[PDB]
Amino acid sequence: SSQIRQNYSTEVEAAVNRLVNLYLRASYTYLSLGFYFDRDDVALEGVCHFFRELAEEKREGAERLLKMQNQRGGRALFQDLQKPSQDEWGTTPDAMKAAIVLEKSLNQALLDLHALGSAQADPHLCDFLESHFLDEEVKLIKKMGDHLTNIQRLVGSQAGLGEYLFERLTL
Amino acid sequence: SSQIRQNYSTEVEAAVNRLVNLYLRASYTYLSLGFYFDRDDVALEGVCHFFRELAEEKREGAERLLKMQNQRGGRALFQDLQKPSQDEWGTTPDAMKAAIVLEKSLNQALLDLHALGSAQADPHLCDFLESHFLDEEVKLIKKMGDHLTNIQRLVGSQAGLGEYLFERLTL
Amino acid sequence: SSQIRQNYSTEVEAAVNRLVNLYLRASYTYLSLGFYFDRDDVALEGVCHFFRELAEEKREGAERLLKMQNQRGGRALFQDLQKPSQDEWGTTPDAMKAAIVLEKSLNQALLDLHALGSAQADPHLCDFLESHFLDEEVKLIKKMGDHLTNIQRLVGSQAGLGEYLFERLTL
Amino acid sequence: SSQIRQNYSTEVEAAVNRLVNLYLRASYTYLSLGFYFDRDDVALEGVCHFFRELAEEKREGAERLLKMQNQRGGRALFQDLQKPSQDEWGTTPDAMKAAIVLEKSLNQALLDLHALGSAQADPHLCDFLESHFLDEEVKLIKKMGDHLTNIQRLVGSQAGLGEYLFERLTL
Amino acid sequence: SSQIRQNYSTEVEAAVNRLVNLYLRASYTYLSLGFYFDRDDVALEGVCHFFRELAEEKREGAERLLKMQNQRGGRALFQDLQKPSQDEWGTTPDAMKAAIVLEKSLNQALLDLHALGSAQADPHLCDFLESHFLDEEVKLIKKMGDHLTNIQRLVGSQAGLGEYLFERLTL
Amino acid sequence: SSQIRQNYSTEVEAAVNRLVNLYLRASYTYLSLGFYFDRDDVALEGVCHFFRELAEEKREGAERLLKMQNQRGGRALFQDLQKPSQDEWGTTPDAMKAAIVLEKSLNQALLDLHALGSAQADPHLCDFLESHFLDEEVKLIKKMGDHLTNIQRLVGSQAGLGEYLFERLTL
Repeated sequence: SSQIRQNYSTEVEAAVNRLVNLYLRASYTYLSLGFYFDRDDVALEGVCHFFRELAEEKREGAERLLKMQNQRGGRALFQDLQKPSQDEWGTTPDAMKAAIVLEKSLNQALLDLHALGSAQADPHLCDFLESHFLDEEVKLIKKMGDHLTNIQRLVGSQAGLGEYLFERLTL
Repeated sequence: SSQIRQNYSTEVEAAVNRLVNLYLRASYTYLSLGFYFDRDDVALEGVCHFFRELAEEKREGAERLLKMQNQRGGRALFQDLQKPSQDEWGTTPDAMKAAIVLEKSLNQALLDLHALGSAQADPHLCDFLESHFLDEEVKLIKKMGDHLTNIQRLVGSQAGLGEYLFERLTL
Repeated sequence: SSQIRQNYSTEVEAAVNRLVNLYLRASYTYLSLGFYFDRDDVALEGVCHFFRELAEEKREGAERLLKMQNQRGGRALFQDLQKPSQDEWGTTPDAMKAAIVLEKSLNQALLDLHALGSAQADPHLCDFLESHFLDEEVKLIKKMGDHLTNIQRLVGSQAGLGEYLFERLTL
Repeated sequence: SSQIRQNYSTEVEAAVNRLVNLYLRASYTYLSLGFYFDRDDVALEGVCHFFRELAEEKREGAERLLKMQNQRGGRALFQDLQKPSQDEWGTTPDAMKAAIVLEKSLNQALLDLHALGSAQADPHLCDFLESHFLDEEVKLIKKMGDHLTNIQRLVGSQAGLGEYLFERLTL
Repeated sequence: SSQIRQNYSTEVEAAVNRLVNLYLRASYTYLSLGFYFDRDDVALEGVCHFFRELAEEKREGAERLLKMQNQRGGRALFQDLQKPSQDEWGTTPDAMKAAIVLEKSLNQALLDLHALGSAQADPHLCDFLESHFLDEEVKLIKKMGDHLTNIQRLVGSQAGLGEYLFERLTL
Repeated sequence: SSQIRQNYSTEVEAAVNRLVNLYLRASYTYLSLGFYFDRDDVALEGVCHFFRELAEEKREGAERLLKMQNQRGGRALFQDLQKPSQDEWGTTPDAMKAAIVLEKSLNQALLDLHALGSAQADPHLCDFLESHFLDEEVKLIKKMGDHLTNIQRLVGSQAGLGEYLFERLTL
């Protein structure tokens, strides 16, 4: 794909492969979060669906990056996908906190790649990230922050009851 | 606009300009209330929307007054709009209380203008206020009183939980 | 909102609050322009509507900035809104000139904020301004320049007649 | 989930987790196959789509297994996902051969799990595999065998031309 | 148009005029490619249409640049349009290669203009190019690379036959 | 294309290539006229659109000639396209006069080609020109003459006002 490649550095090509791995890892983590909340002894369907939807969103992000890698003439390379950091995810506020930490990590990775593209004068890359990822992240993180505030306000009053109310009336 | 002006005193013309300023100040206050409840660390969307809707209603009131000023041949004159009295608005009951205080202030201003128009035998003014403002205020104040009673009943039981329930099930 | 805030400088947060104030001031100015042209002794309905529509557009810009401030985890802070620079706005060309001066001032403010965001490596901010504001301004300024040329061409021939024709056939 | 678990052995629970890992690994492999054929220097869109569709099918299989794990009261546990066995996948017949090897491996895993469930008198497990997986595999393997025969017949005549014809007229 | 011009350098204004010339030259080249493939002794209608469609796309790009030149207050200036580099365009792979060379030249010109706008802190220009041109080019170049790979694979097997198949089944 | 060519002289083939160049030059001129009237300091949208529509009509004429060249078995050959005769086009009557001069030049070229075809007993050529070009030109020139008369009548009364009225009420 040296035939189409233009203004696409090796540094960016590698960073894009790393970012694909991070998005796939995030999707895997959300798959685990979703099925945890689907357990009969956890049983919060709104939370299960929230995280399962996010697994799909992160996979879609990876696929968009891969499509872009090929559009630019870079070579997609896949690495092992490490398993999620936990096997069990605690309460709703525990899970939402872990999700915010995860999204901030992806966001920082996006910002770092943007900074690299800017240094290398790669405006297509910079536009691609801004158009498809940066605002998606900002909106998602705001939503999770809103959720966490509501969950914390609820479980501060009464833990079990608050978790049920949030799952029923928000999610 | 001396060409159309009839039975429209300078006192009423000035009072109408003052009232426009008060309605615009009220709209600004509601804009601030709305965005406060939109913060990720407050996060009560029903409350945000309630106040944002009221910002629009107050602006519309100002515009109606301005249209009327011109219909009567008076000259619209604008003054600085002072910023809202608070930067942060506390809890839902705090905000609803501030809103009731605000509306009673507008209502008193409307009543004072009505009394002026009555003293000056300006029935068009008196009809205009009765038809477009006085009942709107009475209905709004009743609604906010109903809200405050419900919020107080809820937060008296359990603060955080009560605020969430009200935002979800009333607003 | 330290819980969601990431890569969002205090300098940008403050500049966004200042920009909200500028957009609200612009909206207020357009409200005054609109009602001036609605006076029975000015009476150019197309001009009144043109400026009233712009009052709405500027308010919407402010609201978008406020939404963004919260999305990023900054704190919206409101200041007094100074009244418009004039109480009376002269002829159509006078008003259109004042409008172009106003828009160039907002545009420069947008460019200054963009430069700040670029210096601080805040690509979300830069994208936000480019996507929602920069082109809107360029298009609006071009439209007002087209208008001013047409108005000037018309009032150069015959003042009163030219103003009427422009209001009727362009606006 | 000891509260719902009945006739569900630890051996089957573990084997189901292993099978989830195998289906996710297969999905990952198909993702890599799909993006390989999407490269500008490979450029067989029908082949890209064939494998991308299979990535989705394998992920869906994993999700069904996970849903079943929870339905039975077992605990879903995730392991690292090893990267695909190749970074580049050769020609269409090379890729289809690798795909048949992959599917036979999944099929054997399904048969082994079925044999385990049969030995443990777990008819729900046995029915689940028969209803959702065993025939899906048989049909898919038959389709890939049909494909490979056609591809081999074509590239035996003329390699490049044959690959293009197959991608255009079959896929 | 000194009346609307703001933050728009003479360097960018001139570069935009040069870019218009390049897009018009590209459109002219594609017109020639299209009519070459329409000759009764070449006779590849899918190839004719592919290039005629691109002539239209390049002309549209020029028109968008011209519209933008005026929106910014610059002065559109036209230069002679040099004729295409060839009178006859060889085989399908010859033509597709020439097309890729042409598009890479336009792309480099776009990147050079973007770099200029970035150096001059002209974010409207940079956004304009990113939004309307940079990705269009990346997508087009990827498509042409995919085409060239397929054509080369086909004519490597059997020249005449391969050209016919590609025109029929891809274009 | 000696395989299809019949009764098609080298003189006509060359003249057709020259005519294509003239139509493309005319289209380029109209592109320049259109964007001139789109400038913020000229700003006559009806005039801009009138000339932009004519740019399209002339390009379409060129394309029809090229299609015909190939239908007859001649070889399309392209030459440089000289830039338009002016960078700035004055007032509406100035531009309409230049347009009439341009169209009369194309018309004379069409008549000269018709005379050549008649001398060479090429009835297909003669029919082609009569059916697709000669009446189109006569109708267009009549329309431009009608326009010029109206514009001249208007600007004779009052220049600026007259130009605005014509753009608004005719174009």
